[PDB]
Amino acid sequence: EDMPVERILEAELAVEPKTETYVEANMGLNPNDPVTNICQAADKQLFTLVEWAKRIPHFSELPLDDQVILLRAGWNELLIASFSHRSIAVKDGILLATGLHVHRNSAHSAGVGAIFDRVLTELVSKMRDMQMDKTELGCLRAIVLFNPDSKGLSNPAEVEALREKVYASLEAYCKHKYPEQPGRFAKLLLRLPALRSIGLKCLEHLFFFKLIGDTPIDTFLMEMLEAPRHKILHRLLQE
Amino acid sequence: EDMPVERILEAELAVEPKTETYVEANMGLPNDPVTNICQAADKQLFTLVEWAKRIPHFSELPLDDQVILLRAGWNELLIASFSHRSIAVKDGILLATGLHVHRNSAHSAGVGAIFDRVLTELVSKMRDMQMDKTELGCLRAIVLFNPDSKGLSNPAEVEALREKVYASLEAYCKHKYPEQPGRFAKLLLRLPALRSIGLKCLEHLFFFKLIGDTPIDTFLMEMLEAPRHKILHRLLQE
Amino acid sequence: QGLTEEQRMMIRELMDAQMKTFDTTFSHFKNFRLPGVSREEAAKWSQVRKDLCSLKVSLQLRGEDGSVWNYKPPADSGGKEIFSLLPHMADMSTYMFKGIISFAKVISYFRDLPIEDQISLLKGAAFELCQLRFNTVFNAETGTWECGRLSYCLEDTAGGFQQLLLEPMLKFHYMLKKLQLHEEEYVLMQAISLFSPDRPGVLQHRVVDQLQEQFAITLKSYIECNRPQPAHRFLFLKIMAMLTELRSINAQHTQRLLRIQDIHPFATPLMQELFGITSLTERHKILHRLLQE
Amino acid sequence: GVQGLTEEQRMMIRELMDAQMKTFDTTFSHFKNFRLPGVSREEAAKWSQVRKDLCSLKVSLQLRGEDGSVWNYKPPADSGGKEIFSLLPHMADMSTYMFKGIISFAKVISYFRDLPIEDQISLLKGAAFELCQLRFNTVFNAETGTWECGRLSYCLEDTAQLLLEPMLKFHYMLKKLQLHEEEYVLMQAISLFSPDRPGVLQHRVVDQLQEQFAITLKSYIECNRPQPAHRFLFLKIMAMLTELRSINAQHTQRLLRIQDIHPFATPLMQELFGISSLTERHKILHRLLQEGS
Ligand SMILES: CCOP(=O)(OCC)C(=Cc1cc(C(C)(C)C)c(O)c(C(C)(C)C)c1)P(=O)(OCC)OCC
Ligand SMILES: CCOP(=O)(OCC)C(=Cc1cc(C(C)(C)C)c(O)c(C(C)(C)C)c1)P(=O)(OCC)OCC
Repeated sequence: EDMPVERILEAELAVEPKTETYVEANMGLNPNDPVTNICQAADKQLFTLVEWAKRIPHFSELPLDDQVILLRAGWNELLIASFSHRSIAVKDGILLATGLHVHRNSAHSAGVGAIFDRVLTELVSKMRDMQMDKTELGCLRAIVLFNPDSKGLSNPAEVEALREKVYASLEAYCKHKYPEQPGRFAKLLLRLPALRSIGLKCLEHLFFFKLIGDTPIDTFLMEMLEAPRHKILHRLLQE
Repeated sequence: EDMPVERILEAELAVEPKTETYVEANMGLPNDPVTNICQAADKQLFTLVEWAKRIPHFSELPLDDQVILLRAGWNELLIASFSHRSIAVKDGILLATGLHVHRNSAHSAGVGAIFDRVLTELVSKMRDMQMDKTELGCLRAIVLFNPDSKGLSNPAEVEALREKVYASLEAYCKHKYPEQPGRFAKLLLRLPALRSIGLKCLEHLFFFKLIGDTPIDTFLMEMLEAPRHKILHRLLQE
Repeated sequence: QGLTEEQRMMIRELMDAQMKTFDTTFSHFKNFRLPGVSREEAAKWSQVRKDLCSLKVSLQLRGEDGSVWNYKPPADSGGKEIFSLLPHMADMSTYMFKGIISFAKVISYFRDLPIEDQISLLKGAAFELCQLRFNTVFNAETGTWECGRLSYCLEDTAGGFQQLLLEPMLKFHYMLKKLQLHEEEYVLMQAISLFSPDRPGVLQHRVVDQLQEQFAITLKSYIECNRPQPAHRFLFLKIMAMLTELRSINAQHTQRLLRIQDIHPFATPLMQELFGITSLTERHKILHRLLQE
Repeated sequence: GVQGLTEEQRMMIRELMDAQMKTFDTTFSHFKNFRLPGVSREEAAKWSQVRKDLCSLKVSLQLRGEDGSVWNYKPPADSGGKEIFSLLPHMADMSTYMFKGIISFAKVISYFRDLPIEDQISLLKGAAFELCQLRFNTVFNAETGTWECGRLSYCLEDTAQLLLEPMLKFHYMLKKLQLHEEEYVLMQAISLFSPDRPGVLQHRVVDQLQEQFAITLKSYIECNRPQPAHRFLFLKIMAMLTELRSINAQHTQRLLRIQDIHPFATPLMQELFGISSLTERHKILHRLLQEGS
């Protein structure tokens, strides 16, 4: 009632379009530089992520630098889960929000094989098997977003509160919408440490490719891999 | 001028008589003396209290300050006094009971080493430097006025009084003995020698008191027991 | 209470494995060593210093009599000193891990799981488990790990306000001990963490997956039942936060350990195995030995 | 404070000073490889006495590393026996280091090595402990109550004023005197050349030596440092040399009691306290007193 689970869904649908019909009809069952492309989707989706966050209730009435802290801390996993949930539409690889479809050859020959396969077996293959609904996705992310254990928050006792309201709302929804699946709400949250462990192995790759320097990294993605000055994020949140 | 070196001599003379004429004329050049020594000790303890009362300002100290001083000092104050009497005789030591003890009656009584120690460390040195009596009453007034004794109401008064004795003995020892320039020091040099002997004496008194086969009188017994002291506490207010 | 028999009989199997392999007093911890009586190689040391700096502790060690020994570590400088608390730490590890490879080894589900995946599973949860156990002996008020006779107290930058929270490894323990969990809740986090499906190398992924799920609902409902209702409502969420933060703390630790080992080979062959320092049953020779006799 | 004594009095002071510095390391740098504490009745009144000796005589031991580490030790309070002989094998090693630093202090004294060997032994036996305490008072601190002995730092344990213990009261009273180092070495000569000690054959020689040192000391204070509020200082020092023999006596009875129950004394220590010529009986002292290597 204060964090309407429907308001969360509106946010997800506003920043993520439908599964494309080519993907629906052909992708499923029954070389341009993978990494550059992956970092290009990352930068692209970072602008999207700010727009998504502003639609998630009460986020935008936080102190401005709290929103920065929350977003900077969780942007990594908010984007990994979002792309993992798109990829359940396809059979085998990952679908970036640029439309690009990556394989376990384009990933193995790129050195990102292990993380690639991990995301397949742990996020995609499990979001698919339990058929992860978008409202659940939008709530898990709101949870990942509202992390009060992040350093510098003016009032973690609201980010805590707002995380609690998502928790209560997602719990009510998960009960309502899936009674036949009783432990479903706790199987979603179980993906969080799986997300984190995968989320950090990606920064562990993003930094390794940032250091080699032979991987183009756009402005917003650069700002995220850079210790706080942040011009872009801080600007967007006021608009 | 506030601790007159003559008032100290008055005290020593008032409690110690002249050397006996038999001793002066013939002396110089049994089956347990230990009882007799103890007997002499108890006798001298009454003398010691009358002595200290004549020493200036000692009687104006807090009543229990006088007790603490006399109690901490009695053992060496008696050893000083009997070591000084014994320079009159040729050998051994002379107790205030007149009894002359030898290092055969001392060796066969167990108190050999300590007795010979008093001889060669106290008697043999008070003699060779010709220790006069005024210096005795001053050294004893120093041993008495020990401010490093537990319980003193005002340790800096006992401190001040030992200083006034130190000052007066200093002035005297210069006046009376100019040709002997370091006399005042070798006097004080006897103090640690007196302590090391004194503590060896209690180490004997307590050993014979333990055996029980050594008669010990009231005051000597009142000195060897822990704080209590009623005799001592009574004598001072008289 | 308010559980299924299978659920309550799985907590019982953990609490069993716990006390059977977790000596709260560390009595059999013995013979452990103590701190006795380029431009790139500099950037390495520069970072290695920043690891151990926020992690400085006194080593209050008690003897049977009541004699208390106490080791106050040096202050930050160059050269090899924090390395000194390190062979002590290395030996504390070999005792902690041994009691971890026995916690798992005596768990029935873990027994049934094939060796190679048992090996894989431990390697991912090894460090994650030690902290879960060490939090059982942590005191937030005094900031020490009361490991029986041995204590590890937190040094004070400006003791007025710590902000040792700036070190995630510490903040975890303060965040965790704040929740005030029961022994069942603690041992349930240990199995959720031990039976994590995303550990590198796990072959029979489905079994471990469904297992972690089982331990999850069990922990979810222990809190719904045993703890009061509009009071401990947002627990499990808080516990889940900790299990997530554990993946970071494990992440931090491993890269940390790698760097220190690189400039100072100090790893027990056990440490090497658990943290992969230079077929899977053949590669892990000694971890192989500890399981199956 | 202008100075001026006889040439003889001047050479004898510096004879001690360049014997003191020659044999006393104020940092105890060469003191290592020593032992350290672990990381049937009605006669037992004898045991009650031993515990009474030590229960006023408590110290916090502390070792500094060259780094910045502080391996601090605090003493166990008493409820039984054997816990009390904690630092005892350590102190036994300390003294063995102090005493040969004492033996050598005298070994280089010209007057001392002129005395026959069977007289050097006798002088050392009765002065060993005396000499130790005066050396330790140099390194003693008042407003902390600790003997800062280089890397070692024996502190103090408040209970209630353990000035009820004369041993402690000595070090406190001797320290408020603020003695010059020239005075400390004269108290040592005075203590070392005391003719009353059991065994002194050459009594007249040693007696004369003491008096010389004594007047030299008084004259030092008299015409050096004589801020005329510095009278009575020879008296205060004399009162301390006197108290040093109560302390010597009472701690010899102490040592005897302890060794009686628990034997720990080093073959040196036994010779220095009695635990037929002397050289046959004090063969380790005999060897240390003929030694030139
Ligand atoms: C991070 C510091 O915290 P801590 O003192 O306390 C946390 C409980 C500690 C954690 C720890 C453990 C290891 C081992 C186990 C692999 C040896 C490390 O190599 C490191 C560093 C940081 C040096 C890389 C830290 P503890 O677990 O040491 C155990 C061996 O602490 C307990 C004494
Ligand atoms: C560091 C300075 O202290 P310190 O040298 O002088 C006394 C202040 C001292 C040393 C010491 C040494 C010995 C040995 C070496 C002969 C065994 C003793 O037998 C004794 C006692 C007093 C027990 C008889 C004391 P501390 O350990 O004595 C024990 C009480 O002093 C600590 C208060």
